[PDB]
Amino acid sequence: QYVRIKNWGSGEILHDTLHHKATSCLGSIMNPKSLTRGPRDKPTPLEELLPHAIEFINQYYGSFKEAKIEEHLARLEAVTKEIETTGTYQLTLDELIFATKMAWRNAPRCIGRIQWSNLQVFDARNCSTAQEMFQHICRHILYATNNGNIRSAITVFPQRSDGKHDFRLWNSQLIRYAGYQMPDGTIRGDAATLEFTQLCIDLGWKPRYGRFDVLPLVLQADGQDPEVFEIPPDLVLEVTMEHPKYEWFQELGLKWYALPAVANMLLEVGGLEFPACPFNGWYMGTEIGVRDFCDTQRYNILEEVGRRMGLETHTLASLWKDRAVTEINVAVLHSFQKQNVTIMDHHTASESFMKHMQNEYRARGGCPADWIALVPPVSGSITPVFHQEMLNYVLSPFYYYQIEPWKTHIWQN
Amino acid sequence: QYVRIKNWGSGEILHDTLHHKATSCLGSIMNPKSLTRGPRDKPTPLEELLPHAIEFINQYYGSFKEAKIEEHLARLEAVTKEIETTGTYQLTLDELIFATKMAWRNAPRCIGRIQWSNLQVFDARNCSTAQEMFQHICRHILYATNNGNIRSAITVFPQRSDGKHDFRLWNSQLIRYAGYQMPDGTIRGDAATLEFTQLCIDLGWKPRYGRFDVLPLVLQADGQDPEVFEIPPDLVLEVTMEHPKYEWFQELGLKWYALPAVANMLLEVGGLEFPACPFNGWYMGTEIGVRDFCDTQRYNILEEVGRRMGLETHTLASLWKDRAVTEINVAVLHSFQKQNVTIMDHHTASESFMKHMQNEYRARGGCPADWIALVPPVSGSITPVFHQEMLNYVLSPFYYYQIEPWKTHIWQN
Ligand code: HEM
Ligand code: HEM
Ligand SMILES: CCCCCCCCO[C@@H]1O[C@H](CO)[C@@H](O)[C@H](O)[C@H]1O
Ligand SMILES: CCCCCCCCO[C@@H]1O[C@H](CO)[C@@H](O)[C@H](O)[C@H]1O
Ligand SMILES: C[C@H](O)[C@H](O)C1=Nc2c(nc(N)[nH]c2=O)NC1
Ligand SMILES: C[C@H](O)[C@H](O)C1=Nc2c(nc(N)[nH]c2=O)NC1
Repeated sequence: QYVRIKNWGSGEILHDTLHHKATSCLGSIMNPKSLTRGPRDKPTPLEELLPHAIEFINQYYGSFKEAKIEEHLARLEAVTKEIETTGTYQLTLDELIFATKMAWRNAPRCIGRIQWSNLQVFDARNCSTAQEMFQHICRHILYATNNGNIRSAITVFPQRSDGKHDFRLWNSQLIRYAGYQMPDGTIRGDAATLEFTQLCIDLGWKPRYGRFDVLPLVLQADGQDPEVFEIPPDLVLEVTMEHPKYEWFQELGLKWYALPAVANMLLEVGGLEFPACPFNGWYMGTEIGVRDFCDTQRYNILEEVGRRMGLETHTLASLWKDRAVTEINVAVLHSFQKQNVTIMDHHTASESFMKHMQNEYRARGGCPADWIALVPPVSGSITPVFHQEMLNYVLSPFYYYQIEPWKTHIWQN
Repeated sequence: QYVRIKNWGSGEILHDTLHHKATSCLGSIMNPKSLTRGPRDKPTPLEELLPHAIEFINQYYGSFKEAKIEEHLARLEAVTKEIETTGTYQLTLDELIFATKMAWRNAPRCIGRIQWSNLQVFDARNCSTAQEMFQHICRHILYATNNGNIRSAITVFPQRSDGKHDFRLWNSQLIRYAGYQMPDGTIRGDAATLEFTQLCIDLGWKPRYGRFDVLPLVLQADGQDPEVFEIPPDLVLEVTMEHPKYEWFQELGLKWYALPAVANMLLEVGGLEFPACPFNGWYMGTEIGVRDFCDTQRYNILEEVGRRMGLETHTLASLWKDRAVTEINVAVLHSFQKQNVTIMDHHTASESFMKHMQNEYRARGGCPADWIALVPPVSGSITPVFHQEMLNYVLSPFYYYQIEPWKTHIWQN
């Protein structure tokens, strides 16, 4: 019945039974179709909706310490009637709160899941215009940032009705820097955002040609054309990069935003789909220090830092790259701490996740996990997660990927 | 038809068609059953054998630049007759050589595959006793070691007949250190070899209770009980660990063997199975520096080195572990070079593999690859392999895992 997984570090064994509740190896693929919930042009067929809704209501009430069968039966009936008379249904605030946390709890690629129960939920299901979306997002950014003392939060916009009136954030993240192709051929800023930066420009946004220009929110409300909105600067908290030992580090003129917020995912719960539900947590050092600053396709500062440290940047076997990326990682952590901005190093995060995984098997017999995503981009086997065998599966509620909005959108004018 | 994979580093796209020729996500599991070819007590059914044999003969002749249809048809006929009259068949030396290289070429977890064509093949298919196995292995170790100038080689023992007369090396590797549970409760040597060390002791071997005691070869010939054989010390080349800057590093008294040799895998080719075919290449630095020296379940020297460097070994966020493992990696590389022993750092190995993958798609439309196994244990995203999307599939010829011999063996006395 159960699948056994071994922790080669501690030798411990765990029994997975949770995978039964799930829905060439292509595990290396970035955004596979199996994890992508696309568009629709017709309401969810009732045959599919009702069963999923019942399943979720049962899950909701089954999660209480003190069972409430009286209210449980009443809810099952009311949901049925609502679907019967309207073709869909509305979740209660508590059900939604429950759904967002469980969906987080069910995110296989998330290493910060020990925090699953601490989540502020902003109910924006009554939203209707792009301007209103913008206001909600600003309130979210402000709450979440909290002047460095980062707080996890999520904002839930209206659920998909027929698929023709979807609320969508065209941005990948709430805060992200622009990338510009310069006249001299060089790339300025975030090379990974070239295409999207151009889109913002095509829509009206004015390019400032800097290394760290915060991109605007491209908001789609009620299925209509996306509108551009500059994020008010006071809301964007940044951290200037300094090294605790190398004074020349600040001469690099690097910085990064403090708020990590996924803006384009879809929340599936009880047959319902929320195409717009931006959420955030706090940063894990290696995200900035390794991916943002060291990927060749991003800011690519590795060679510059190595040369500044006076390393043999011309001989790979010298391991100058290993020495460089570490000082950069140290810079990021040191900077976020000096400026009182929440952040967690990868070692502490890894240990934190192991503890979580342990709690999850103890509590529900499993923990969906994506090894490829969970193992940090540096010092892999130095972290306990590397030696932990994992099972990857899709539960419900769940946070799905969506097809790029500009690829399936039908323009008004 | 084809599957597309993206290299997020260079942006390059590749089309995989090779996967068509192959035979919850459990990709994180160490040794899955899908990659394990177990024991048998009866010959391979002819229905299965002939087709696999024909397929391989076609592959063999189809690999020549100058087609030789005259000899090809003759071989197809002869193999058929041999299976018809004997129940199995013998590969020609050239076919075996071809099979060992292709099987290597088909190893998804191997990062040194650009070297696939440089492989010495020792034909020991006429072997019959444990003593003879021992002699072949010694010759292999000696050839492969070549006083530091490591050469890749493989020794092919007799193929499985009915499964009752299998040739098997009970060892995981040809050269490996013993692990001892000491009287005071502490573990000496390689903690990962405790059980196997005890087995050698039970079979007659004398424990020397040192930190680096080379284990004996436990050889099983013609299906009979395994016999113990001490590896002649002159044949075991070792490297004393020194750091280019820290004089105190040699005070750690560390060392490692120079020869990485997998001893327990099974070679499948054209329906045939060779349960004993030890092979070797040369070491990749991180194997010793990171796994051997830094895994908690192995030599676990990380904290000692950190404290010697005067680091904040009591504060994870200081990233002392990242600084320590790097100096150890540097020590290993520096030591192997100073003592003129072949070795490759992980960065160079990664670039080497990317070039290989490129050559493989260009040549045959694919390259079976296991991301989890290919990405180095440190500085993951600093290497190009991390950003390469991969497809994992089983081709033929292939090197399979086998069930632990002590678990399925029937003792004589
Ligand atoms: C409290 C702090 C948190 C930390 C430190 C954390 C950290 C991370 C990291 C490092 C990743 C991988 C990012 C990447 O490389 O793509 C990730 C992914 C993810 N996290 Fe968390 N997380 C936290 C909170 C949250 C919250 C509040 C939610 C949702 C309510 C969440 C949902 C997810 C999801 C769905 C992914 C996958 C995103 C994708 O595949 O692109 N996380 N998180
Ligand atoms: C020329 C130098 C070579 C290098 C540097 C190299 C390196 C490696 C490394 C680092 C691994 C992973 C080891 C582990 O962590 O378990 C590996 C695995 C493997 N290599 Fe290579 N290799 C080389 C030659 C060979 C040769 C000559 C063969 C076979 C003829 C081969 C067959 C394999 C196989 C089958 C595996 C998988 C073993 C397992 O899953 O336990 N390699 N190699
Ligand atoms: C048509 C669908 C019928 C579903 C039957 C649901 C019966 C109620 O289900 C009950 O809910 C309680 C929570 O209050 C749980 O504690 C109980 O374990 C569970 O059996
Ligand atoms: C019963 C199985 C019949 C198999 C038919 C094999 C026909 C020969 O096969 C030929 O072998 C040549 C190599 O010499 C290749 O170059 C040719 O492309 C290939 O068609
Ligand atoms: C190709 C491969 O899927 C890609 O490089 C991966 N990206 C990521 C990863 N892990 C995380 N956390 N985030 C990533 O973006 N692992 C590897
Ligand atoms: C649990 C997980 O499968 C295990 O930690 C893995 N071991 C290894 C690995 N990769 C290599 N090359 N060798 C290993 O032993 N990746 C991860």
